[PDB]
Amino acid sequence: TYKVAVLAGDGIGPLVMKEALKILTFIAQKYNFSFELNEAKIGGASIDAYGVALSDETLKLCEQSDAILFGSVGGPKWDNLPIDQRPERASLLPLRKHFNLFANLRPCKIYESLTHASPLKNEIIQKGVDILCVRELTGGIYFGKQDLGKESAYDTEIYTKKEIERIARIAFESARIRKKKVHLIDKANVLASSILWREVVANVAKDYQDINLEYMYVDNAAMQIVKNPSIFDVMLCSNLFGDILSDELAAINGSLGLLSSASLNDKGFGLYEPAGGSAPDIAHLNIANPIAQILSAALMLKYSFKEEQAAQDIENAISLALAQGKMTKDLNAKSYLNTDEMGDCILEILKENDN
Amino acid sequence: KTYKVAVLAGDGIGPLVMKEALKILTFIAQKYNFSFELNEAKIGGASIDAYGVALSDETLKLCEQSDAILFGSVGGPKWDNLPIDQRPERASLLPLRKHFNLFANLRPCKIYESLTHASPLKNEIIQKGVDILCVRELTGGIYFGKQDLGKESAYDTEIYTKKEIERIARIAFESARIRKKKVHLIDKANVLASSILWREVVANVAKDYQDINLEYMYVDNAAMQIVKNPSIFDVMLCSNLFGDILSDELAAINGSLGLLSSASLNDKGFGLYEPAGGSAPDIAHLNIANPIAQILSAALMLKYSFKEEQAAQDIENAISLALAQGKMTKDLNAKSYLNTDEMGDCILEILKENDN
Repeated sequence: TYKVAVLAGDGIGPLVMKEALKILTFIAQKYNFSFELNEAKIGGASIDAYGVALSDETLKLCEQSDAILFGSVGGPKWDNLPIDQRPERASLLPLRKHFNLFANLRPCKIYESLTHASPLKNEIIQKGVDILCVRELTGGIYFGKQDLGKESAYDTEIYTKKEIERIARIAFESARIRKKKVHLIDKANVLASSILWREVVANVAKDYQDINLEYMYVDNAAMQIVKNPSIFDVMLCSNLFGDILSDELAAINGSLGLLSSASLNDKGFGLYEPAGGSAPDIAHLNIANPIAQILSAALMLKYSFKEEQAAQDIENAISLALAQGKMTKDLNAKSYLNTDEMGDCILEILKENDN
Repeated sequence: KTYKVAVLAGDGIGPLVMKEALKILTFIAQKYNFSFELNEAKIGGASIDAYGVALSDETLKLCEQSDAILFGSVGGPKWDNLPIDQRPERASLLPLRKHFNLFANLRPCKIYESLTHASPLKNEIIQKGVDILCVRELTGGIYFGKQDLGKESAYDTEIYTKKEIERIARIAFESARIRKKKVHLIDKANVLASSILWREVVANVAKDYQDINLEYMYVDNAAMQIVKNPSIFDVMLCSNLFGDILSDELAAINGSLGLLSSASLNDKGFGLYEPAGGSAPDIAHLNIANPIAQILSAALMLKYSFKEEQAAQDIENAISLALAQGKMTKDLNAKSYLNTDEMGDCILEILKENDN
């Protein structure tokens, strides 16, 4: 059994989660493995029931699971609580800390059928953009010693070998099952901490002689994402640099509703969620794009459960659905499918290819 | 009125494109009834060959004795093998920037309507018109703070003073005043203490510039907006690190490297003005290099060191018009192009045609 804590949350979360569960249920059937999918409240849902955004019983469920499939949290009903009790701050941050989720993986794949929605000219991306941004979450400038004075202020970009090594291993493991290339993004021509990155990564790379390792400065990487992004496979970044480039990658993608995120530790545990936010203003309708949630469930199969073919099947189903013109309102305003119709479309493609 | 300019044309294409910038400036001086004293000196590889060093004491003294430096390009294969600190670029620009306290780098990103095809952004993204000025602080922050490389740990320090922030902010607002009256301060104030200080100091500088719209934007959002919606920007005021990243992103969206210029300024009107691109050694013997970046550096020098705003504008409009007429060098149109001297002459002829 693969034990999944399903925390769908608020607003569109339960509605899009229903579609991901539909797809995973089929996948477990096809591959003859079992899911235990324990749904539990998180966020606003949990504040209503239990008075807090993350209950002890829900935390313990997560500890007993192999991964967390997370929806979205937050909405107007709870916007008036004390800041520290509000759904998002009180759910995701403590989970990341509890489970030492030090690595964020955000794919940037541009689907041939949605090339028009990228802000980049079609000729720039025509070879195919398929990138994975791997960002360290625990180290560097966001956590180093800092001081605000009246006349002077500083912050400290500090990293350890332990921090670099564990994120580097995540990146190479990804590259192994993608296109076998890692670009280490740094500023080694001036930063001592970037020099340490290169030393540690080059040493980790000895275990991964099948992977092509390249180094690129963060300023050149900001250029290349605009000028020639098809070269990238895995992009390994520090916390600060990843925070910047992951947004740039989102921007070149063009289809925000398809973007997913995995926050992983070093033991195969992850929290998998759509990149986008709540969408309270469409929560009562049946139009939200479920593809990001479904793609989060694929990432969970690939990275927490090592069910690579199952993941691939889901991804190929989405590619084919989009290639057939089957899309939600955010992707095609003139001709679209409702959330449940989109889920069913994907399911049917999975069944059509199950021979 | 005599404006004294140290002309340091350098290596490769530098001397060839400089000729065209001097041609345009000579006409501008005639039209506006002022004079230039142009003193040419060696820099970079040329200077290493003649004097053993990339910047000679007499060339340094000449600069001190001038009102601005109009710089070409330095570097080439011949000197690529020297120690890193002695190579033409490092050994010319860095000492000059230090000597003259050139703490502000100004890089315009203007996409010409006739060259929209050359931007990697879809035409629809940029169609409203992209005209941005990146203002990057050069003396502070993480590149100069305390750092240490250990075996198990390493750090660098993003440190800024109020003095550093105030001087670059003033430069940005003064630019915004004569552009579109908008500054975006690019920071990470939700997490960096140094960014909080930026916002404090900049908001205080802003009191003197009540005609300018000041907005704040996080660096990560700025990296997105340059791709998704760049026409919103006028002046983009950045720290050293953030400017280093976003200036390159802006170059990327621009698409026409041969048109890009740079000014490095202090607080007293002195500046070093150069093309953003390199010395293009492999085409140096030919007559095809794009002189427009060099000419645009000359215009920036007029605008910012000599306060000859209209003369600068006249050069910029002459370029716009030449491009709009399809008159371009090989790098911009491979099928039908003008040689370097023809391009210069074309711009000159447009300047004369509009001199009524």
